Amino acid sequence: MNPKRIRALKSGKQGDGPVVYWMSRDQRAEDNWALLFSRAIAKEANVPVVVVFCLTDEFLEAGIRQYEFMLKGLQELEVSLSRKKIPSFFLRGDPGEKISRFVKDYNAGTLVTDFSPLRIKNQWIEKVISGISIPFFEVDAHNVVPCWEASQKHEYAAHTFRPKLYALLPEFLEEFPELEPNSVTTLSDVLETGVKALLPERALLKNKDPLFEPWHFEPGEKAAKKVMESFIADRLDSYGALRNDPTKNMLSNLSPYLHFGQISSQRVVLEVEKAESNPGSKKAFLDEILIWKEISDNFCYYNPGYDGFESFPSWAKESLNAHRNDVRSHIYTLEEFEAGKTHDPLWNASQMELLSTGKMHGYMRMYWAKKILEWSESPEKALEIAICLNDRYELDGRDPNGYAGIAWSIGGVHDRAWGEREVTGKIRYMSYEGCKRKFDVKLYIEKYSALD
DNA sequence: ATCGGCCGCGCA
DNA sequence: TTGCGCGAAGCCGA
Ligand SMILES: Cc1cc2c(cc1C)N(C[C@H](O)[C@H](O)[C@H](O)COP(=O)(O)OP(=O)(O)OC[C@H]1O[C@@H](n3cnc4c(N)ncnc43)[C@H](O)[C@@H]1O)c1[nH]c(=O)[nH]c(=O)c1N2
Repeated sequence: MNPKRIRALKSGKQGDGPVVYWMSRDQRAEDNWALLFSRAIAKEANVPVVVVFCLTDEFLEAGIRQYEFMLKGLQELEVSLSRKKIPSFFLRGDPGEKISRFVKDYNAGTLVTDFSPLRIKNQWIEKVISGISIPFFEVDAHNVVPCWEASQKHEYAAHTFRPKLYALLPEFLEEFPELEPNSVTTLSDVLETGVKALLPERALLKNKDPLFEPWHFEPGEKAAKKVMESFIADRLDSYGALRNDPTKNMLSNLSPYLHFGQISSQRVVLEVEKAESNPGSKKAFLDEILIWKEISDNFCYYNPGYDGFESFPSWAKESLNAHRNDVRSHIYTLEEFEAGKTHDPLWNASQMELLSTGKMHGYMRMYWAKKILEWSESPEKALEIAICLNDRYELDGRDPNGYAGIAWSIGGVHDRAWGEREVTGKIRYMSYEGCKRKFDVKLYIEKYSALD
């Protein structure tokens, strides 16, 4: 392995027990530097390796959609892990408390976890550390270049980062060694329970039939690769030319998978790098899964207040501040955005996409978020509403990409200043009639007339 | 260090 | 739609 992928959280004396992978971000058996390094740590100690996963009360914040998607992936995983002689454990409760006392009851010798920049994982690590005595290691198994090596600071923009990332690629774009099995050694309750809790929340139509359409993305690792293979076969060729067209389905659709870690962007890059297509579409594509995915981890990592206004740049703040007192053309409540009840049938279209399919088109996520700012009573409330709805309804929600992209949208983060307007100040602008020139908006709107 | 280099709209 | 030069605007980094 490349040792720069490991960062020791806590130094201690190794016990003669198992090596415990605390799986959290990367829910896949294959192409997992964290599970691979736990195996290795467990090989040269003549100890087994085990995976432990903590199911927290964070599901009641979102929807059945994300909760099945994650719990069906887990159920596949369990078989995969088990076929490698790796037992996998499922703790119901609070990582800080639960993993600690688990490390206790099993006499773990070493503790490993994947990397994730979201505030709450630092809280749980920091509590975990304060209650164990064995080494605690962290591995970046989500980014091609570990987040702390691509950049030490907050990168102001894509092209300040892009050079630093691309110097390090020859060294970190490597092949994955295969998970060598162990030599020595209840999820269906958890599903049916958690579903009965979420059920009063489900998004129904005027009739009981649920809004959510689950047949657009199957969960799991096996699914995730048939999406990557199909992309490379079918859509990668035209990606750079038709990605901004919400009517052609040319996106890679891999983002529900990556969020849950059911597939490795490192594998995707390896596979794309070796595919033969339009160079500009590889170039377009690598830049999203390479520069924009990982600058998003950098954003949350180096700015703990990423889900708030303060993390904007001083020009964006100063600008939005001066237009706090402007007269909003319209003002809608959260409930009114949430139900696609604005004057903008194109905007209600996109929210209709988000509502029923669980994934809004990459281009329309920009428009949808800017109009939220334009038609709310304050930037803070606009952030508050874009965050809530992105996370409540998007299958890829609750993700660094999420905050890094609402922050681009509402706040200039990783962007520049444009001509000054009412309400929006100097934040980039998007218009109905700018979409008219780029794609058949009449056709998007027709797709989604599920407003009942 | 000094300066290039990151949507909307007219027009053909 | 389909591409281009132009516009408004701030700041990094070489
Ligand atoms: C308002 C708003 C809200 C969100 C987001 C953007 C905006 C403007 N994003 C980011 C982006 O819009 C999203 O990754 C794509 O819609 C994912 O669809 P595909 O995987 O099909 O992208 P596509 O195949 O075109 O891109 C490939 C990959 O590049 C990365 N990427 C693309 N666009 C990016 C962006 N703008 N920022 C960061 N990484 C990017 C992702 O890893 C994506 O899987 C996001 N993404 C996400 O997964 N979860 C979320 O909750 C949000 N939230």
